[PDB]
Amino acid sequence: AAPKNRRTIEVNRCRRRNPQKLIKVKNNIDVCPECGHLKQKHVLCAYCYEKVCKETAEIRRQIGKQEGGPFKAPTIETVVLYTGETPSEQDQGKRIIERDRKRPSWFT
Amino acid sequence: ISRKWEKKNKIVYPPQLPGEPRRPAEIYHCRRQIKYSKDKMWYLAKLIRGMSIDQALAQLEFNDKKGAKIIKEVLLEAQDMAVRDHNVEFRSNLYIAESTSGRGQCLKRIRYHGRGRFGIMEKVYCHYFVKLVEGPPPPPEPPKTAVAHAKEYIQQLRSRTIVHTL
Amino acid sequence: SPTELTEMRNDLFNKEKARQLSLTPRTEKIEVKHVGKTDPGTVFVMNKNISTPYSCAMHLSEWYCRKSILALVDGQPWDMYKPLTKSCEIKFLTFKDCDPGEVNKAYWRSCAMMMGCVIERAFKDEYMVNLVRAPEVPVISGAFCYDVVLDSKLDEWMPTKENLRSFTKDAHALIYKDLPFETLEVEAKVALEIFQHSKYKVDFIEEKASQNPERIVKLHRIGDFIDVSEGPLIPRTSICFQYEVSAVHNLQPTQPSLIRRFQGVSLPVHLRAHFTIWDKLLERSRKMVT
Amino acid sequence: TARGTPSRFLASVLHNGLGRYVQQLQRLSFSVSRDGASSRGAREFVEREVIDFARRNPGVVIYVNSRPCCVPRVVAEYLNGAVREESIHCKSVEEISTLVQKLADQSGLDVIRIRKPFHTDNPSIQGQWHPFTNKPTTFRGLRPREVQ
Amino acid sequence: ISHGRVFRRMGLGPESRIHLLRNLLTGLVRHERIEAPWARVDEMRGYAEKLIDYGKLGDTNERAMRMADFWLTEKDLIPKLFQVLAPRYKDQTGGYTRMLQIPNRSLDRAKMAVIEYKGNCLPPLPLPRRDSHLTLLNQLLQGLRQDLRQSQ
Amino acid sequence: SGTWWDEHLSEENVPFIKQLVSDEDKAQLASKLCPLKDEPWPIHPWEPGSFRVGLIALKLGMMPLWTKDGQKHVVTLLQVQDCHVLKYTSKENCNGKMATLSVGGKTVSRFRKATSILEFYRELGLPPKQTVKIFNITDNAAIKPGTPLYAAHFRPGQYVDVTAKTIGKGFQGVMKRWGFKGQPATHGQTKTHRRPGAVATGDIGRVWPGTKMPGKMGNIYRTEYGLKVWRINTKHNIIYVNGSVPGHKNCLVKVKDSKLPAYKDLGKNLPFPTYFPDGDEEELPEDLYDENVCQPGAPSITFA
RNA sequence: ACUGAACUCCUCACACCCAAUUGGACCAAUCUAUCACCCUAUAGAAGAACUAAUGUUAGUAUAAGUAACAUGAAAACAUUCU
Ligand SMILES: [Mg+2]
Ligand SMILES: [Mg+2]
Ligand SMILES: [Mg+2]
Ligand SMILES: [Mg+2]
Ligand SMILES: [Mg+2]
Ligand SMILES: [Mg+2]
Ligand SMILES: [Mg+2]
Ligand SMILES: [Mg+2]
Ligand SMILES: [Mg+2]
Ligand SMILES: [Mg+2]
Ligand SMILES: [Mg+2]
Ligand SMILES: [Mg+2]
Ligand SMILES: [Mg+2]
Ligand SMILES: [Mg+2]
Ligand SMILES: [Mg+2]
Ligand SMILES: [Mg+2]
Ligand SMILES: [Mg+2]
Ligand SMILES: [Mg+2]
Ligand SMILES: [Zn+2]
Repeated sequence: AAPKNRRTIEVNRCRRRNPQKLIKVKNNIDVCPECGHLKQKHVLCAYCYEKVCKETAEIRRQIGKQEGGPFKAPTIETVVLYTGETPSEQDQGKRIIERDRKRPSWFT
Repeated sequence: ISRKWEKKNKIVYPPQLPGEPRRPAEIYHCRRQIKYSKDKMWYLAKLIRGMSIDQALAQLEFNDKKGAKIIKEVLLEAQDMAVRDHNVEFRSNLYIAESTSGRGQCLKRIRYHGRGRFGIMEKVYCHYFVKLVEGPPPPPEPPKTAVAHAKEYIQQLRSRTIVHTL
Repeated sequence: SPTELTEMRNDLFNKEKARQLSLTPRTEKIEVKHVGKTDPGTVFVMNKNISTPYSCAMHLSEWYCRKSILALVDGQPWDMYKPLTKSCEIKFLTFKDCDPGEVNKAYWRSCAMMMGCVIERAFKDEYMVNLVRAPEVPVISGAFCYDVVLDSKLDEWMPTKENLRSFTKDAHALIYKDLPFETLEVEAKVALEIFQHSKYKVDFIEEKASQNPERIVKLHRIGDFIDVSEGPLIPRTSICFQYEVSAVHNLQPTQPSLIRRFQGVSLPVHLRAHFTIWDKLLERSRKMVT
Repeated sequence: TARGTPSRFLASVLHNGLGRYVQQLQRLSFSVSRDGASSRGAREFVEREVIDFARRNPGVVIYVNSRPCCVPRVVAEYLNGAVREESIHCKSVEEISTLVQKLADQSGLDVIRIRKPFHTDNPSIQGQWHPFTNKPTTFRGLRPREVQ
Repeated sequence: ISHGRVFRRMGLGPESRIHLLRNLLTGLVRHERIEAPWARVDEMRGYAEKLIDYGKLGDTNERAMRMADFWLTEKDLIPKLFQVLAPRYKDQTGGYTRMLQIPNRSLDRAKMAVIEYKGNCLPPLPLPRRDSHLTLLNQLLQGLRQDLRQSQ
Repeated sequence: SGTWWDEHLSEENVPFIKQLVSDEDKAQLASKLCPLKDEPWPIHPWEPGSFRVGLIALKLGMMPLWTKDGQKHVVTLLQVQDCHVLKYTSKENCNGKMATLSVGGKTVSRFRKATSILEFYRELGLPPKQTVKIFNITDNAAIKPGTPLYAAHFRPGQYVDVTAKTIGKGFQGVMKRWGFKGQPATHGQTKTHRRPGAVATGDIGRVWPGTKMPGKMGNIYRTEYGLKVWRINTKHNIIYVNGSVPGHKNCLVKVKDSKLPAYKDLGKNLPFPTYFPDGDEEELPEDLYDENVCQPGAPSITFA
């Protein structure tokens, strides 16, 4: 079917600008106590998560170097190590991954 | 094309006498030719329309719409220049005075329908405008009380005249 | 007469504040470094005896001002609205901090202050109200308390539940006004000019003057009411969201002079409890605390 | 049109007629040209009428300018401070004279719709009607269906 | 009408549904932590937990081997399942996987969840942490607890 | 900002608060198990024209039940859970011909309830109930608020009316909502198989109000009239009622005496104000049965 | 008895309510001759006036932010899987 008459600006302005079609204010925002950036509650801090994922990205890169080719996932557990630290007695008998930097504060 | 909004930052007022209220600082800023619909931009403009800078940046951060990051940029640019050039003491004590989107210049392409028929498609562009006023944001007008309704009704009855006499 | 007394004390407070303001040669730029976990190495170039931790906060964001309750200046608790003295390291303290020990202490100290404020102006002039002090009480204890001496006429007089609800709404009114807790640090003498009428405040001032190597004492003003405090307070009254004056208890060895310990419990706006949980907290504050 | 335009109530300046009548026209400013047909009609108005007109009403100050112009005009100023501009242009001496008379016998109040024709400051003598005029009175002022 | 419909329709049909979930599961086994759309993470999550229980049955179980064969596409992960993952979760009876909501995807604006098997080698996810016991409210509640225990 | 009850509680306090509020609901239920002992209202003997209070029951599920004639009757099971009297309103105040009794249902959490409602229940001294329904009663039927109610309130042979919200089928088409025939599947029939027909007559330039057309189906109150009560389990407070009852399982129904003309004056022998177990006049057995019902654990039925 | 028109009277004013058609009094703007000289005069000329042709060109609306369109998965982005 086809419109029988042009809708006026006022009619349209009532459609468009009612509270239903408006953007609602979010009330669940907070400050990330860790980094001090803004995070939504119920959601992980975007900054903090990026930080983790950049670290874990590099760890996965070192995993590839040592593994060296597809279909070579080991049958032991894994541990990650940084500059100036040694595997414990219980750490013995599992895969070691080395690093060229200091251990992060948040990663313990 | 007109570019009035830019020039608004070049207005110089003469120095105030010590016996005067401290004039709020005043920053006008915009972005032109945003590839986004002007009416779509309106909703985001309308949202931040009366809030403080930080509170607007907060609201804009978690907003999913495309233009939301664009407005965030404009606001941060405006805040930066406010402190640097417009002699604003604190960056936090700014609120959005007016937030407006205009139609920018548009192009026309063709859309190919069935049979031989076609239509004229428009690559939509728009501008965004903002104004920042130094100081705490204005407290919203309180909702009208029963006593206020009553008060004004009394006023209204008292305004009656005997009509079409001397 | 009390109505003239209150305004007299204000004029005296104001003139000392003006005196302390005037001895500052124009403005000296002090440097303050942010030693917080968040946004590190920020340096604020502040006015010497003008700028506050609040002013530093409001350089950063509204999130600081909204959720900053105390300051550490060289690792000492410091009022939000207290003007600085010298270059230092500054960090801000919130309620949801890991160790909010200092923050909790400051909160209760402030609530007790405003309870004393509302009690003073709750009774008619024919009766005598005498505020003595607010003792230091652990937050893990029932509630905050202020000790009061009333008139000999009201020796038999015990407050009813309706009277308690009356105080409740009265203190609530104070919160609604949203009054900043102005602070002033002075020598003992000028403070004695402020409080010479009540001996119960005279000796308390003398106590603070003696314990400190200098004669420095802290006076906290909430709009009009001046009171002697033992440490830093909360910035504004709005911080409180729930506030009920729970009970009044008579102390036992009070044959020479009766002591009435007013007790009430409060929670700040950031840490608000559900209806049921607050109710059980009121129950505990009804118990006499030592 | 009445809705489409503003309105006023009937008035005078400072209760004109009450004590003594005061002519409201205060100043007249005639702009004429030495040459050119537009000002021709006006030119001979200054030949004859201006002089005797000025004698007739000593209250009005008349200024004649005599400078080049394509349209001759007259600026009427009133006591209250209204300014009325009228382009005499190509008008005969007689119809210019009628204009200048029409200006001189009016006030500075604007010509819009004038609502009521009549204006009283004391409309009643006996007392304005109210619902308790011509309604009788009761014993002890008792309302209907009173208990006692 | 669809009350108590448990599984959510996903791919271009039930076969595809399984196939997507199997791919997700394969990834998670290998890498131990994976970002994917919130619905799909939630959907796959259950099958991930059920896989550890089959893994707990051991190499010797022929049924469990056939299951692992189907659900792991890499075939090198099957030893890892049985000799790494199953031994790791010996104590716990359940609750091997954790899921969290992270910021929405940039391109798509989709809800995104990270899922990880617990006790992995990787850097730990920023996790929601309840406020300290020293907070004003917690101290007042600890006060009430003291009252009740010391009353008797 | 919005705050729920857990926002600011440590891991140590959470279990403590949970157990504390659990204790208090148990304590509040414990207090009110002796209605007659606590100062009650006058108890009036039944006279014709009188109406008593009802109950709020949860629908557990459905079962078969057998009669001696050998016929199978399906029964629905209704469990009376934490049913209490809430408020009494006089005939004057309610602006009705009958006085009114408020009855509460399934016990629910305090943390998810409204401020004022929490206040109301505090004054009563009972934990918050999920549903509330109002019963129209005569003056004699008045019961002091706080008084618990039991399934033995009803007895076998009694007919009841049952109202609940029906099962919600959301936006439905005309065919499943109104049982419209629809159009054939073959022989042409282009894109019309389940469409409503002609809506209205052409002469009228509108559509009559209350016409049947596609819309939201179910999720509305409906009552089933004159359901016989076959059986009462006194221990679990189970009512067994004939046939089908509206709404899903684990929903709350309102059950009262039947309104139908046939059973107008049948309330003579039925425990008038309510059944009071604390009275100890006669201790009611584990189960109560109708005459016709075949007892579980009775010898196999012969038609001899 | 009263109410009740543009009829009639009243105070002023008077060319100032028919289609096609016919007669008449003026006049916007433009150019020319001569004036004028913050926008006019007297005449002579003329592509000399648009609320309407499914008019022709350009711009922007309505329908409408509607219909419609689009990228297999995970990841070290090496690779692998469906
Ligand atoms: Mg073609
Ligand atoms: Mg278009
Ligand atoms: Mg799909
Ligand atoms: Mg069919
Ligand atoms: Mg066809
Ligand atoms: Mg078909
Ligand atoms: Mg008439
Ligand atoms: Mg006539
Ligand atoms: Mg006539
Ligand atoms: Mg001409
Ligand atoms: Mg033409
Ligand atoms: Mg036109
Ligand atoms: Mg057409
Ligand atoms: Mg058309
Ligand atoms: Mg046209
Ligand atoms: Mg549009
Ligand atoms: Mg539409
Ligand atoms: Mg579509
Ligand atoms: Zn963070």
